[PDB]
Amino acid sequence: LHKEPATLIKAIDGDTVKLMYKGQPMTFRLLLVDTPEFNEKYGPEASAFDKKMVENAKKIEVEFDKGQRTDKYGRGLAYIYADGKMVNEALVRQGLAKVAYVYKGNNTHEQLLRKAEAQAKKEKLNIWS
Ligand SMILES: Cc1cn([C@H]2C[C@H](OP(=O)(O)O)[C@@H](COP(=O)(O)O)O2)c(=O)[nH]c1=O
Ligand SMILES: [Ca+2]
Repeated sequence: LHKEPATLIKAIDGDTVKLMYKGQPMTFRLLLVDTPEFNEKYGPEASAFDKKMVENAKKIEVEFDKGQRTDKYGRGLAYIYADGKMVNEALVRQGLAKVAYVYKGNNTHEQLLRKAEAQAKKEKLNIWS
């Protein structure tokens, strides 16, 4: 899999972000994770955490998996990196997201993320507290 450029347009919530990709605005939904909706517990913390990480980043990159690149809502599905660091991973590592929505064909970083959830759970962080 390959990292590709993108630039931030707007942080939306814990697991969606508006990016410019190939010069077009699109909403991205983070692969393999589920954050709490803003209305729910840790939702604002998730949103704040995604927001901070993407807005502070000099460099954003989009990494598509091997499967579907767009969902049924027209959202791009990807791994999103902020200065070389995966946002999908960081959210899980901090207990702000669960590993989730694991579909066959779009699951390359499954085990990497499941290692991060185990650590966050060990540590009883946020959702796991
Ligand atoms: C992460 C991801 C979500 N989805 C869809 C399934 C869910 O459908 P439903 O809307 O019918 O529940 C929805 C969950 O995303 P959200 O957590 O943003 O709502 O997005 C995919 O289709 N593929 C994916 O890889
Ligand atoms: Ca969600």
